[PDB]
Amino acid sequence: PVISNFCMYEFDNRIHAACKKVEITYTRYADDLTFSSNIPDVLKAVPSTLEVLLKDLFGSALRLNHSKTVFSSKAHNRHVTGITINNEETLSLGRDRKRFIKHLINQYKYGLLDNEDKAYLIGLLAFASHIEPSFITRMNEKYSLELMERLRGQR
Amino acid sequence: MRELARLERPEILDQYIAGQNDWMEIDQSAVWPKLTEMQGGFCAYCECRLNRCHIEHFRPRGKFPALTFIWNNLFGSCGDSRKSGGWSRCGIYKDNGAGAYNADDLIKPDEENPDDYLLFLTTGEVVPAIGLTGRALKKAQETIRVFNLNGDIKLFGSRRTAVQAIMPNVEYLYTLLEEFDEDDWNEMLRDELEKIESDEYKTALKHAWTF
Amino acid sequence: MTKQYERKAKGGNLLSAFELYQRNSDKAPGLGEMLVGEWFEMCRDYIQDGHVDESGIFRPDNAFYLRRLTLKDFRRFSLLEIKLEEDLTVIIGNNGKGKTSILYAIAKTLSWFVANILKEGGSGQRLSEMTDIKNDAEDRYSDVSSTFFFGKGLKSVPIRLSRSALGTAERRDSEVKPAKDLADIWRVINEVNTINLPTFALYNVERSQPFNRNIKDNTGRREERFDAYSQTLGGAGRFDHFVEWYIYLHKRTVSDISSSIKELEQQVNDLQRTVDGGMVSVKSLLEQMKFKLSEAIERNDAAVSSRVLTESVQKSIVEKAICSVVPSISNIWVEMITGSDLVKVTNDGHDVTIDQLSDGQRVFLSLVADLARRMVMLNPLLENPLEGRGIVLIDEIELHLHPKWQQEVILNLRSAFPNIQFIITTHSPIVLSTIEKRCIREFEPNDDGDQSFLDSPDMQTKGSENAQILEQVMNVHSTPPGIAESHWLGNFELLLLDNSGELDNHSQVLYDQIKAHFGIDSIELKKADSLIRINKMKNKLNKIRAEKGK
Amino acid sequence: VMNVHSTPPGIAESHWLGNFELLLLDNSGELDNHSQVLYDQIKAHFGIDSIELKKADSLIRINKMKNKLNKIRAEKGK
RNA sequence: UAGUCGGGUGAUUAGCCAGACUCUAACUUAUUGAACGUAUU
Ligand SMILES: Nc1ncnc2c1ncn2[C@@H]1O[C@H](COP(=O)(O)OP(=O)(O)O)[C@@H](O)[C@H]1O
Repeated sequence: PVISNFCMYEFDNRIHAACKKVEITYTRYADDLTFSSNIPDVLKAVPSTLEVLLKDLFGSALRLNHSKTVFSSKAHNRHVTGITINNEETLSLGRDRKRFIKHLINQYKYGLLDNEDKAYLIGLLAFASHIEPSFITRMNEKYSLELMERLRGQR
Repeated sequence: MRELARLERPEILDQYIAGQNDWMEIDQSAVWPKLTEMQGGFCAYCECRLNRCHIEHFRPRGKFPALTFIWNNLFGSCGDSRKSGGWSRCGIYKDNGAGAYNADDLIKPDEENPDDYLLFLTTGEVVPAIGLTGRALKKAQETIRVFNLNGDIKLFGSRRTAVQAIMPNVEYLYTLLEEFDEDDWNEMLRDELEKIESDEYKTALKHAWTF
Repeated sequence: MTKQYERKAKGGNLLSAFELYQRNSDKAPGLGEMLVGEWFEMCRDYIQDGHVDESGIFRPDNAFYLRRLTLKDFRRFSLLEIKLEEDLTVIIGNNGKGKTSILYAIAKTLSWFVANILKEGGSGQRLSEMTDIKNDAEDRYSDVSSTFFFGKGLKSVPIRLSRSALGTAERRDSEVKPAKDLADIWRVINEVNTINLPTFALYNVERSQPFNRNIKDNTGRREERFDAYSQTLGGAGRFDHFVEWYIYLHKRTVSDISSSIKELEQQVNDLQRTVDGGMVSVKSLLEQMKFKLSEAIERNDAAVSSRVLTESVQKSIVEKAICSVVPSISNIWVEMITGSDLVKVTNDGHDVTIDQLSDGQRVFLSLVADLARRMVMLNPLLENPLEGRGIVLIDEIELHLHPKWQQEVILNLRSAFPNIQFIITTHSPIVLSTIEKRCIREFEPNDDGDQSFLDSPDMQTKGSENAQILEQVMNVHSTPPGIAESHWLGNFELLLLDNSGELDNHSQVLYDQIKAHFGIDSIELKKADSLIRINKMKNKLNKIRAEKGK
Repeated sequence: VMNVHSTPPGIAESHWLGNFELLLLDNSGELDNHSQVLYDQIKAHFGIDSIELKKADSLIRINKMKNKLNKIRAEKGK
């Protein structure tokens, strides 16, 4: 991981410098170049810049995945490295995952959830609390506070 | 083309200085209303309807950088390189398609009336006016060639089919001169003329309606 | 693992459900019965679910179509992207723009699906290392990336075809595994329990070849179901295969006593409607056929019920499709008398054999018949097999078609096959007049291959004038520019406006030339005389106004 | 020459201009609700500056002027 | 109109209800490793 991060330091620096001028923010989770902006029709030229910079730096060793270049807007689904971005411009787990978690908690309510699924639900709830703290409050309201407290356990 | 009347210069242009500041630094949300209130969403050189439009410079900044942040050089033409395409009309073809042209050989709609340089026909093509000799005829020909007014089909065909859609109206108006009184016929012609401004091509219909 | 696959499969994912089904089936029979399991039923319901919409057409729950196509260094394209429509996509442009290349790439991509449906881990077609790679290039390799949609359970099926040029040390590989996985799902589910299979056909320029049924073609028993995938993406439909299959169907229909007593009973109860009125000469050798119907009673009493042949239904469906889509053809059948088997059609009320068709009625009939045969053979569980899903590639759909036929070919094809994704190229404004603007993907006239992500036109082509489509979409004059007679109206405009709007010697000469060439009733002379009338009285009114303006 | 209509007969949207012309001819010329809805859907389908919309506008212009001429003739005398 | 977002109800990954968005335009992915959250500690 650290070698991979260092080998892309110059690429990250040059891409960030180019993107800040055109009001584009750039992040990379070591394989996922994410570019976003509020200016329309500004992200069209980003892939060409990426290709020319990669050819300048790494030659033919590192290449973009052209089948993995996706344009998205508020008209469609928007998720970055697993976190859905809402039309309200806030982080979310996605409606489908939230309904799955709700079903898991409902199954735990009637005692139809086994130990493996219970541990999976506890891990998912911790991840949700990290990502969507308001979802925990909503589940506390919907499924009562005592049920949630017994599900997460006590120290 | 129309004779365009200038107005008070927007204050956002005086904020920046040519040379030190780049054209991309400004926001176009301040110059577009100023262009629109005098052009009414019609192409600075083509009377194109401004559905896909951009800010156009009469003198390109590559060879005339000193004419950057001046409202006199600013114009609203059709097309947009930002939205991509192969536009070959008004400003985009002026900058890219034509090439090797002289700035002073193009009529400016700001100070020069295009009516006495250009004539619009029933067939839909624009030709220099009758009697143009010397620099006027060459200037009109250069304007037509650079702006591709006689050229790309999307303009010639559209203008021709717009003009030919009003020819029955023109015939019916002018064929009843003896029936109507001079004042009544004149006011009816004025009514016909005053509400073709809502139409797309100003002068072609004006040339098909006026003497 | 089993838990994660169960969590994904119960949410609607098809790949996880198939993985669970396979891991159950290959295990001990305690959990594997090859079927009658939750996961197998989930997969087969996902494939087979559908509903009849308000118009009476079966609509599958999970449609199958191609979403995106990317061409990297392929032929003349440095990097191109397309956004294929769900129902109909039209690609237009000048000659040598890459429409045939796009169709060829799509067919090469679909070949892997076809091969892995027919044959486990089968090998499809590959890009040519001699012609397909761009001549200029920078890396001397080409990629063709495709993404397919198969419902919400399978939102993306990425398949990439890659090839490197001759004499290159580094060879690029193809990523065709997801297509193999999807076709494995189709094939395994179909063998366990019959399902409806997709249709993949390519109709390129290699169609319109002369003759039909050249050889006996010992090629694999056209009757069997998986013969519908044989040479399906070759470019030219196997019309000889269709003729052999049609004669097979006719033999099966007329050689069944149950399927012959029905027509015998109806044929007997037709002379009674005729011989009763008169014509005592149409009974001597026709009431003898009543004895045949009586003989059919002793030739029967083994079926009693049913007596609805599947082959007869297939024949009727194919005949109805052929008659509905092709405008000139009214009927089609097989004659056995004169004991070579031959197929006859009815063109404009005249019964003609299959070999005396023209080029344009035979090519279109070949396309329609081949497509109908493949749809019928691959969709046995549908009430209307032509409503099955699939992808069909047609190149130059207006081939050998009169402008009258071009006005209805798209509508007829879309009506006969409503669930097929049609990807079509054309050079005609007449066909475009029947197609929505959103379904057209155009090439910029000044393009050398560096353009990316094609766009739809601006002007709404559906219901528009053909001349307007030529002007704005085809980028072509409605009046030829190389003809001197085309500029005569403009020249008359100039020579009339020159003095005051009045005629003179040269203007009158030009008017006489226009009248003699175009004629009296021509719209050119009408425009010229309307122009003269307008200008003369404009000049009169101008003089009148100038009189009082002094 | 080829006996082919300019617009496709099998497309419903291709008959809207003729229907508008007939529905404006039978009426007094004013844009009633029946003509207004057809004009609105023509504008929505073909576009703001399509040839169909320009032709419809020209028909409106000529019908209005013809009505004005008829009114003038009626006002001239009885 | 689609498609998308997701607040609620729902023995609950389904169905429904309310609301909202629309650059030509998401397709939800990967461990035991790395980091993050959580639990023991
Ligand atoms: N390998 C290649 N490299 C570069 N240009 C190519 C290559 N193969 C074909 N071309 C060019 O690209 C075009 C291909 O034509 P084609 O795809 O059949 O288009 P269409 O169906 O529009 O006429 C032609 O102009 C041909 O010269």
